[PDB]
Amino acid sequence: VQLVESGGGLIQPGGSLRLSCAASGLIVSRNYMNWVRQAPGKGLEWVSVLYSGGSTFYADSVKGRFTISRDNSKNTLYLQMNSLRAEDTAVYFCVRDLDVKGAFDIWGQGTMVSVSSEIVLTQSPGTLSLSPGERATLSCRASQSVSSSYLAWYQQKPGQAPRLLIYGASSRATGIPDRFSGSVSGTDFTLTISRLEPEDFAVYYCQQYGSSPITFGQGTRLEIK
Amino acid sequence: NLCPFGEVFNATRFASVYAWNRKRISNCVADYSVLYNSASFSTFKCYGVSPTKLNDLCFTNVYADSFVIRGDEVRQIAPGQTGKIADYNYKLPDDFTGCVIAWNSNNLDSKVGGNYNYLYRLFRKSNLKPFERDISTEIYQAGSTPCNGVEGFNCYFPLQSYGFQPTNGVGYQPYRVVVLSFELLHAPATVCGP
Ligand SMILES: *[C@@H]1O[C@H](CO)[C@@H](O[C@@H]2O[C@H](CO)[C@@H](O[C@@H]3O[C@H](CO[C@H]4O[C@H](CO)[C@@H](O)[C@H](O)[C@@H]4O)[C@@H](O)[C@H](O)[C@@H]3O)[C@H](O)[C@H]2NC(C)=O)[C@H](O)[C@H]1NC(C)=O
Repeated sequence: VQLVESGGGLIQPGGSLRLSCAASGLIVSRNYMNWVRQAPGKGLEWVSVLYSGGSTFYADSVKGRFTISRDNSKNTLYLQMNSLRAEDTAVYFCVRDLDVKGAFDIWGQGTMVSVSSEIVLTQSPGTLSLSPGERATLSCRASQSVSSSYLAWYQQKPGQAPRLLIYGASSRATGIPDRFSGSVSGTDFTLTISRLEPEDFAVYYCQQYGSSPITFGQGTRLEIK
Repeated sequence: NLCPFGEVFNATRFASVYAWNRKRISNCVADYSVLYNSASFSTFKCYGVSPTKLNDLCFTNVYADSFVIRGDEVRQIAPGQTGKIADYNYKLPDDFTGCVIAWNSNNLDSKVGGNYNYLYRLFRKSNLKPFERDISTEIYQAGSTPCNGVEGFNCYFPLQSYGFQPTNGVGYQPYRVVVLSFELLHAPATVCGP
């Protein structure tokens, strides 16, 4: 299974681009397919979704400018981007959503675009500095109540797409080691790494998908002390 | 005889939205002010009819469709809407004639640890037609490999429980919904007002 994006570029403000996402293994027309973007040095922002039955939804900031579509015969998802703004500068990821059955589990590698209300999730600390072997606790607090079925944790290493760790607040994704665990206590959603391995140093994002729009926390950078 | 709206509105258990219930009302008298006067209904939205005029006409058929959804989904039970509920569970027609009535049922339909009795359809190839009902449980093929009725990666049971919990925020709490459709055809008109 793979998603392969293309079509990004370095473009003048006001221009247009068309992003493509060629899928293999999953069928675009049968899935909740999304575009998610990440501005340089910033967090993740949901952009658009196309339902299997054809309904489309967009972030307020791109309404009337971007259009999501697909070509079933090419098993490809598209994002038409018109009237591009500096604030649209980001890496754009193609993503399949399983919602409460598995969250954002398949991500593409991303394509770079350079141009030159909602539940807020607050992550703490901004930077977490710890030694290998130690326990790490990462917090994510929502601006209003989010049921535990609709919370997920992601890990992102440099230059890579995010990777799903935990969905439904506490269900580990397939292949994730048991030293990762998720829990909810009050309005606090926590990720615990019981014994830090050197490969665990990364940026971690929480996500809620229970209220529209889908939103992400601003990220915690987990680094070596 | 009084129309049996009590059986619909005050039923102990409601249907899941994917398996939504329909009751035909006929051969009876109703006072609709009993419904529209009620401070219990957080949604009471009518299309093509005014609720204060429903008492003025004998109808040929009244249908009462009822089910439970999340509070944040009640907005999808309206003409012209889209989303998981409108698209794959219960679809009103674009020019619906009737009323949509809803109320919070947290005290009845939530359970400690989650109520798994109420389900919705998460996956469906295409949108429902208006008033269509899909109660199938065929494993849903999201990939290129056939599922052959076995769940796995890219092969999903298409329904999902809401898991209503009493401490959820109100947008995540269960709401009971009754959709009243009003028809007048060239037929006996047996559903009357006072
Ligand atoms: C399902 O069971 C419910 C519980 O019994 C039924 O609710 C009752 O319905 C009757 C008939 O309409 C009401 O009695 C009338 O009350 C009005 C005054 O209404 C005002 O107060 C109610 C609250 O009691 C409020 O919701 C309204 O906004 C009004 O401000 C009088 O004018 C009548 O003479 C008569 O006494 C009951 O008050 C009401 N009970 C409750 C707790 O709401 C309901 O009708 C049943 N549903 C069906 C379809 O049969």
